[PDB]
Amino acid sequence: VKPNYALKFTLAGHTKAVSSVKFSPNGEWLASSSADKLIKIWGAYDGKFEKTISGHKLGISDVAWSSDSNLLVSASDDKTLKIWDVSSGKCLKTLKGHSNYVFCCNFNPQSNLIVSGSFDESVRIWDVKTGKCLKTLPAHSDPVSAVHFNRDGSLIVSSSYDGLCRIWDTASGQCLKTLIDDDNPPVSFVKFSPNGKYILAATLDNTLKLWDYSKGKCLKTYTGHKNEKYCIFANFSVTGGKWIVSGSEDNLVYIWNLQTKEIVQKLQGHTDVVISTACHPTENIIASAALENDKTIKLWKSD
Amino acid sequence: MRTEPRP
Repeated sequence: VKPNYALKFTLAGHTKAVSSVKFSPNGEWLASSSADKLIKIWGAYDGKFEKTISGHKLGISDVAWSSDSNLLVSASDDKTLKIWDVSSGKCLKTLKGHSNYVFCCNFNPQSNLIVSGSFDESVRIWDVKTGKCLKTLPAHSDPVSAVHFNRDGSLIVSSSYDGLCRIWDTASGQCLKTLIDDDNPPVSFVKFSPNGKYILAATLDNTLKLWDYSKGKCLKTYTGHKNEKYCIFANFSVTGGKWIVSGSEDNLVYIWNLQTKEIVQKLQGHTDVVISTACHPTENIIASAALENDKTIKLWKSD
Repeated sequence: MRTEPRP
């Protein structure tokens, strides 16, 4: 099969570059973070604006949802993370500890924990209820690009400009695995597959890679896009055909066939680098976001 | 900021 994504809506509102877009686990909403220091919520199916959330002192590089679609966590250059009640827009907690910009964040599946990654080279695990830092991992020797929990929260995967992807035991804080291929390009993003068996990693040499975690081996490689300067989000699209989706520094969204590694579609519309892509939990919908010269989020749909 | 490029 091949996808046939088409633009349906363009969401406008941010006054500066958009950094991350994420659909609610319930499928109803889309949250967006930006260098304008705000988070905005939008309807996932119509792109209708819903609300704006504020409080950060500096720009936000990432946002993440709780499993019940009720809470959101944000990561900022103000060196803090914030948890928010989406229904009210109120900040429930401000997590402090990082000594430099917080770049990435995610809740575990139970959503009692939040994992964070910073330019301070650390990965931290926090208690959502109290805001306390439960553990600080000396994870890398360079800025941490991404952090993600597996399906049961037993593991955390991390990536860095140091060229490494590492897997950690949530409970112990021990490093269970370090993955690296032949070359050591900086790693700009990482995430577990939805079944937790595989890991998708992006490197700043215009390459995406699929890894079997258990075997510690690279199974697939995806190329064609441009990615050498920015930490762009990538995803597994599993609602229809099995695709790998990513942003690109050529202003396009790329979609590849997971098995053949062929590019099946390139989505044109943005006027600047596509920094983030998100795939809808149940429908064949992709959300895409772009940098300063564009400032828009776009919603695409396929059969 | 993720919106700013790597030097």
